[PDB]
Amino acid sequence: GVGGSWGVF
Amino acid sequence: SLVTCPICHAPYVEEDLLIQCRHCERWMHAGCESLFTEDDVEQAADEGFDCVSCQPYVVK
Ligand SMILES: [Zn+2]
Ligand SMILES: [Zn+2]
Repeated sequence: GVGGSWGVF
Repeated sequence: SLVTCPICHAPYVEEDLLIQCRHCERWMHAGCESLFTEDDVEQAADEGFDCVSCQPYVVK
């Protein structure tokens, strides 16, 4: 993947 | 991860903004990672995100 992995909640 | 955060070793309810360090593949709260806005984490994520652990290990 590219960059970090963040989610919204 | 996904239940316990290293910065704040305690349980939480699935909520608030979430950000995970790709280097360690660890989930943690945006607030404990200095993230206060969704926009800031958007750009930060785009440029990559380093958890509190990466900063001291990466830089000696
Ligand atoms: Zn945390
Ligand atoms: Zn890390």
